[PDB]
Amino acid sequence: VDIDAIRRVYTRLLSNEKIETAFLNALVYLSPNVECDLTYHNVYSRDPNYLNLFIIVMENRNLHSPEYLEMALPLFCKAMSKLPLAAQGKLIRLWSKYNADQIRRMMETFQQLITYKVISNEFNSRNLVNDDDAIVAASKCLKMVYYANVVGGEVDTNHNEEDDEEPIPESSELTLQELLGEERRNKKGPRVD
Amino acid sequence: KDVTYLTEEKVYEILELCREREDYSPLIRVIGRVFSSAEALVQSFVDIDAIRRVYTRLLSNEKIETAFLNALVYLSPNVECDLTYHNVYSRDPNYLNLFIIVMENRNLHSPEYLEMALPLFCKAMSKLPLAAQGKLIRLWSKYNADQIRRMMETFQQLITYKVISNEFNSRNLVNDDDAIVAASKCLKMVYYANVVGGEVDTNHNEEDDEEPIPESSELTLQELLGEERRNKKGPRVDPLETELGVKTLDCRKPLIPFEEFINEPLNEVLEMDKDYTFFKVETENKFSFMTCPFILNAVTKNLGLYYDNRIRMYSERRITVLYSLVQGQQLNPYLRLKVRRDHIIDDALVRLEMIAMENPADLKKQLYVEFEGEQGVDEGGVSKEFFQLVVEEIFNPDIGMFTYDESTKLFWFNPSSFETEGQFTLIGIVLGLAIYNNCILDVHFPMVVYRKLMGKKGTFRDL
Amino acid sequence: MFQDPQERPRKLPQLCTELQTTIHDIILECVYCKQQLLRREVYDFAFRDLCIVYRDGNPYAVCDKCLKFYSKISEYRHYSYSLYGTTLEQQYNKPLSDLLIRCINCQKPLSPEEKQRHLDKKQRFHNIRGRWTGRCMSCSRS
Amino acid sequence: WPLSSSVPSQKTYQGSYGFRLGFLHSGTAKSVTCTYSPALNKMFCQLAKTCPVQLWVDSTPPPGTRVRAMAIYKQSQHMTEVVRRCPHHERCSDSDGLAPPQHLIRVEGNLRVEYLDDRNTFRHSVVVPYEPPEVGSDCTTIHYNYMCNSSCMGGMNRRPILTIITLEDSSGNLLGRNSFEVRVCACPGRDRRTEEENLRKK
Ligand SMILES: [Zn+2]
Ligand SMILES: [Zn+2]
Ligand SMILES: [Zn+2]
Repeated sequence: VDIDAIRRVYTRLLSNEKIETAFLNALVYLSPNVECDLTYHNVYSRDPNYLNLFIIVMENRNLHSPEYLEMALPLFCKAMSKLPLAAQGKLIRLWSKYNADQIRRMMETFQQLITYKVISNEFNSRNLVNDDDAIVAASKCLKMVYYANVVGGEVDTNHNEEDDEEPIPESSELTLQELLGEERRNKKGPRVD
Repeated sequence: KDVTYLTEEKVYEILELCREREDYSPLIRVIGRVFSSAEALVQSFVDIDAIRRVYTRLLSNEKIETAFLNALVYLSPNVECDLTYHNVYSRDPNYLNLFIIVMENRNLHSPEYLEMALPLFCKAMSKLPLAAQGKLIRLWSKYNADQIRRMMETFQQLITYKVISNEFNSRNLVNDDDAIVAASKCLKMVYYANVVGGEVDTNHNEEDDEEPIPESSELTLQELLGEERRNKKGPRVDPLETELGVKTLDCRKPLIPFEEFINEPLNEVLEMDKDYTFFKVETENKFSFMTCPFILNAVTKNLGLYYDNRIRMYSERRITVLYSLVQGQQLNPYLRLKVRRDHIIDDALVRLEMIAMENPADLKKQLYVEFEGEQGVDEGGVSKEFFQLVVEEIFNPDIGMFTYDESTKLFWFNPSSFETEGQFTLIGIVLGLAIYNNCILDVHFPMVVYRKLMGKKGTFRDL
Repeated sequence: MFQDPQERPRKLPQLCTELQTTIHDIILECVYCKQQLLRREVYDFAFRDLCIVYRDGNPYAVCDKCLKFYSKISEYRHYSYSLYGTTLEQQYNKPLSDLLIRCINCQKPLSPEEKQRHLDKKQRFHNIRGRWTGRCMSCSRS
Repeated sequence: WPLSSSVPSQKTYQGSYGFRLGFLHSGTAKSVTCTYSPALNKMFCQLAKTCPVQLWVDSTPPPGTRVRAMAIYKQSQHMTEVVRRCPHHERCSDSDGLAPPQHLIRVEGNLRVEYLDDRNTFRHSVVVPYEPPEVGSDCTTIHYNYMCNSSCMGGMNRRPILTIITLEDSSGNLLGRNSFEVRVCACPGRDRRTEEENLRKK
């Protein structure tokens, strides 16, 4: 949780090239294990501090340099994209307090990755982008940033809602709805994220 | 030209094209997109020779080597999940093909692999279910000695590398390192391949395990339970020995000497008191190297055995005290022998036999010797002297029990001895007591004797 | 008489009917102290699934104090190694429900509920002289 | 039904092979289908639910040895009566196997089973070949099923029954014998606890 300490530490350590390769080589080792913790051991449900790990890593400014894009960042995305919804909500709420340039940096960090993988791999009607774990994982991360951008903007919820007016269905569907217990349940909303 | 699984011919399609287009990136794209996938690999083939040809062709290009490495680092962590959570082998017994394919790579022992790729692969492999390990070990046992040596070396270098690279101390135990534990379990897999690949004589050399009947108290408790005829249960047997059906003691001659499996750096760092604890009490988060005895040198093993002996001696002392508290009877916590210098063999026999007959558990107490007429505290020196005297007296040709060979300077049992079976029992007990008390004896027996003690008959080759 | 070594009843209920008597009627000696058992102990001997010991055709049981005492001594003497129930199932290729395990303090066979408790509390089972033991509810609470 | 019968000897006899029985130690929860009481030497089980029995021997019996199960009423005034399946269950379609509708005991998983009627005493019995223990096992497990409830009118009618297990040679000569009481009931764990508590109270 000690954001500023992390920032100072990175600002001091990343000044040495030899140490940069060590961070990279540690991250490549870390992420695949974290994926197991989240997928099989539900570690976050035992310790809600587990999220600290991701916060610590994301404050690294060099994640968007190509050395990270080729392997380290993809693996980290695979791990992160498995976080349980409540954890994502905790993280997104934090990111929504960051400066626009920082949102831009995070957005760019994943945008470069999605771009890099789309450009580097040959996709066709038999090899779909939908089948690539790296791009899917990256997209789910980027979604996480996207909602941070949403929540970090100006939001007006209390003075602008209008009622959803739905046209009554044809008599046939009405009778089937009446034959079921749904006479007053005509309003259910579209598929919500 | 994307494809889901790979073969030698499919590879050749690209060897030619990459040379013709003066490029390697397409083949690298291919190999990465292949070898990062466990399923692709499992489905790709058993075709050992094809794999060997493929490696012999591909590893000739440096750019492609880094791609193999980078694919393996991606592959293994997923395979660990398959084995740990999805039991994939129980759905598809061909899953083992993956490991066979990877192990035929000759470059796994170069440092680039040792730092990350091989450790991860060991973590995955060491999780295989016993039946799969048995399948793999049986295959390896057909390999050439140099290949066993290579595989042994591949893991030996890793164990050495990790022991040297990491700082181990009484708070950071080697037992807590997944990389070394995983590597050791792999190496165990090789070790049994070496055993099964050697000369094994099982049908003409087994002797019955003769057990001394316990004291009346334990007998009554065994009678109160349904165990009147179940006195023979064997020591802690290794699961792999059960799965393979061959014991370490059955192999007369291995492909590679068992001593080469000893990892001296590891032995210099390993804390045996804690290992013995983990051997006795299973803990989910800690391993015990005593379960992998081939890797420990004789010093380290002896220290483990010494902890066993001392913990038992101490248990017998507790039992002595408990008996005294509940029934008032006063028993000696030591195996106190009192003997006369002019009758060492007789006094020792009568005393050890009365002890063995009245209470066979007493022989497991700490030895303490007193020469009748002499005065001193037996800090081991009196015991050592007692052993010297006994050994000298027993081997004297005038007693006729043993014949001495001038050529080898070794002693052997006299077939014509009229002496009672008592003296032979005594010398047997003395040897036991010497191991139990960590005292070296100047006895000179040929290897057959120690084989017969372990329950194996002497064969022609032991002459 | 039970002077036939092979053909004398082994379990107390059988001995009741063999002597045309009931558990409420029979009086027996403890094999170590030859003291008479309290009826409470006789019942427990039946509940603990123990065998009658015979000397010269005479039946003997075991009282509570003696059983606990000799069991505790046997623990101190022939302890071998301790495994988790899960590990034990794999070594014996059978589910713990089916495996024969007795109380280390009082020999009573362990119920599947008690076996489950061992798994729940991550407690190990002890091998003594080659037979497996655990702690029953009446011995893990004391 | 046969209205009279001789009384088979029920005395335990281990013989030259140490023949003894064993039972999987089961709990007393409401969900237990089968459960054994050493204090009562008694098996409590649900109708047509598997009751596992372990066979123990000191030495392997000769080839062709067999294991026979025969039922008698425990109360001496009824020991001359043949234990038969109660008429409502004798009339039930569930007797689709190879055992007579009047046979109370059936064996599960072994097709070498012989459902035999005693020519001289008319008693119903089930026989299987003796099979040595599996590799790694000390004892052989047989699976028995009781096809009628002990409370049944016109059948057991709450009278306790004793199951006698006999180890026999290929000709039927007695190599070993042992026995135990049975109660077929809808709630074994409950009934077991009840009878055990009644015993302890006495
Ligand atoms: Zn007593
Ligand atoms: Zn207990
Ligand atoms: Zn009925």
